[PDB]
Amino acid sequence: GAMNSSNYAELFNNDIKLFVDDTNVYRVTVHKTFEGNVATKAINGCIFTLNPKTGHLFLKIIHTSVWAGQKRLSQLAKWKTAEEVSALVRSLPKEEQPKQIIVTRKAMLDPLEVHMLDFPNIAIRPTELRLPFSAAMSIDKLSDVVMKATEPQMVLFNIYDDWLDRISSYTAFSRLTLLLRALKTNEESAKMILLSDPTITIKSYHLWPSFTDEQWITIESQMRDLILTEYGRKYNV
Amino acid sequence: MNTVPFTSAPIEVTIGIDQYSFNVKENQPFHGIKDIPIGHVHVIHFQHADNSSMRYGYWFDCRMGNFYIQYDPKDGLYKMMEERDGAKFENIVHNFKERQMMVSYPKIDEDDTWYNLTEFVQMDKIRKIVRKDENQFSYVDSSMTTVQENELSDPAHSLNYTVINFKSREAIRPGHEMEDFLDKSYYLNTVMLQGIFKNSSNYFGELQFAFLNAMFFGNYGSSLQWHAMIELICSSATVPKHMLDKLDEILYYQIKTLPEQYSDILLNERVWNICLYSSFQKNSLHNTEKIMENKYPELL
Ligand SMILES: COc1ccccc1C(N)=O
Ligand SMILES: COc1ccccc1C(N)=O
Repeated sequence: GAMNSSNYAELFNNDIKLFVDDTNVYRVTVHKTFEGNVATKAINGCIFTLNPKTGHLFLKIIHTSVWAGQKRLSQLAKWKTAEEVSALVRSLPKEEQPKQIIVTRKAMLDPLEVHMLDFPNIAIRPTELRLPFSAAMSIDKLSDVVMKATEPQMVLFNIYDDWLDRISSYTAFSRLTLLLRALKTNEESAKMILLSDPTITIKSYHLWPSFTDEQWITIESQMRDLILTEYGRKYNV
Repeated sequence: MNTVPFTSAPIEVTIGIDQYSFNVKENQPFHGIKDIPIGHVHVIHFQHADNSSMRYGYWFDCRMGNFYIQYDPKDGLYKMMEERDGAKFENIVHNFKERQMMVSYPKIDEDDTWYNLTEFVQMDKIRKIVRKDENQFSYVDSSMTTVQENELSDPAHSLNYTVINFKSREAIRPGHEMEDFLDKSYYLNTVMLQGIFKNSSNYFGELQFAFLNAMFFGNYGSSLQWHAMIELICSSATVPKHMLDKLDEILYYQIKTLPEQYSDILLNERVWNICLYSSFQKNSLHNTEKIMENKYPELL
């Protein structure tokens, strides 16, 4: 059933599972036409499919050509997402296929369940957690590969860099969701935090800066301040 | 006109015959029902005065044999039986009519209600849903489970309705997932009508039988079957025009006949609001939408 604060450690057990977030699959820029009407222009999108235990991120880039000539794009995007996740599962060896897929939005349940009828043993689950995966496009290297794609493409990342060498997957996921929550609440501030000190760099094969354990504690504290702050500037407290 | 005689009425019981019903007191001199119209299936049904639990009854067609009711004090119910000796039966019935010991099937001449509720229902198809092949009539009660209910526990006592599952490999063609889920015409027309039911008359027959078992016995499994058959048609963009017109008439008479006070349990709010107001056929059921809106505006 649904995933929530009570069964949170289940994410880091040894049953293969994936989160699927579809919030960046269909993206549009709304603009005025010469006649003074409004139109949309689609831009490249991505499916965010993440193993929370290992950090493996299957980033399926959604090129705008997939929308050409199609109607009801908002509804098509959920079935396109489900088709691509299904194709991903089918491409994995049996022993790498997930036992559970957790969708971040309840509207993905039926599209994914229907595309996975062939996999009766894979549980499709919602969640009550408000996960900040929409902010994935605030990670510069992920945004860059999506916007440069000229065709459909799958790119594989580890969203934890090398963190699992030093911390558990529970702690790595907590760090990831704090970073992403901050980027979602105030992208400018969050990004200022992560890069202010020019001596801390991002390795070519990484997404985030190479912080020492001590510097991550500083960083993490500065993100909780930001999130609390913005919650002030928002609600006035 | 045919007759279903009763050996006796040893226990107080409300007896239904199709959409009619009457009370019989314990050991009252009741010996059955006469003037039953030939040409239709019928249902004779029972609710004991001491235990409203278990409504039960028998589907039958008098063209198929001579049937009577006899109370069984061991199993505690009124049982339908067949009399093979035609002259014995005629002689029994004639004696009971001469002594005026039978109620008359009370059909008003203007009234087509029973025809309109059973137009496509045939005994041969009832007997495939209700498997008990040594009898020409079929027993149904409030508690019997459907085959689909048994998949989600006695198989001999099940209602074998056609399995309707919208998220099933039968319903959804590989590669047409979105198309087939959002527009069920493939499942309705190819899988169910051409493949399983063969024609729409057989589809409507099962739909009508499911409704009648829901209404007369409060059979929950039959209610699901009825709502599912309706929803499969309303959720199909492509339906023969004659089928939509006939469905409108079928449902109209079902909604007309439904007890006003059972609407809360016998009508599924989601299915009806979807069918009448969101589905492909939202504008194709004029008679049904008008009676629903005037009789059950709360549900909507
Ligand atoms: C801009 O994307 C949309 C537009 C309208 C409705 C939904 C969506 C979406 N991505 O789900
Ligand atoms: C006929 O539909 C059913 C059959 C058995 C159990 C459940 C259902 C249903 N409506 O979900």
